[PDB]
Amino acid sequence: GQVGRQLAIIGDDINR
Amino acid sequence: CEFGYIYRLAQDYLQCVLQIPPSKTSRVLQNVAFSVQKEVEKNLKSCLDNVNVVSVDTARTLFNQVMEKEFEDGIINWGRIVTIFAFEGILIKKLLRQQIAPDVDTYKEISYFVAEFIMNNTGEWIRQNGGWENGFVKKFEP
Repeated sequence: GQVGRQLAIIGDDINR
Repeated sequence: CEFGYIYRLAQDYLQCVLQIPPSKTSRVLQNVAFSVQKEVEKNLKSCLDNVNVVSVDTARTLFNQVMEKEFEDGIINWGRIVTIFAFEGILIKKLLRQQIAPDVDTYKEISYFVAEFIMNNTGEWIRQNGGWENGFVKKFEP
């Protein structure tokens, strides 16, 4: 999913 | 005031990135979004190199495709909204170097489509989760 999914992963990461 | 406020945030963030001369919310965001930008830049490094943001059209297209893939799972949280600003920072940097016709007034168009995406796709969740002052800032402030 290229960049999109990576940003989601990092986003959920710093959200927690 | 919804769109304008986000527009103001997207615009403050890119002026910060482009190092050119903000509210508490914006200061809090710039700090967390920039931290995420640095992390995205090194990890997605090799992948971003093979894309040339030579115009605002390309920047807008790339932003919308990337944002669509990121939010297609229906999940929205503050962490993810912060990555939106990080990505806009990555785009402005690539645009500054690769834009064929250097129009030092296209950065306002970028803030526009960033606000547009956020407003139309996360505006309701943002409101229900406390807006910027009672949602974002409470969660990310020192």
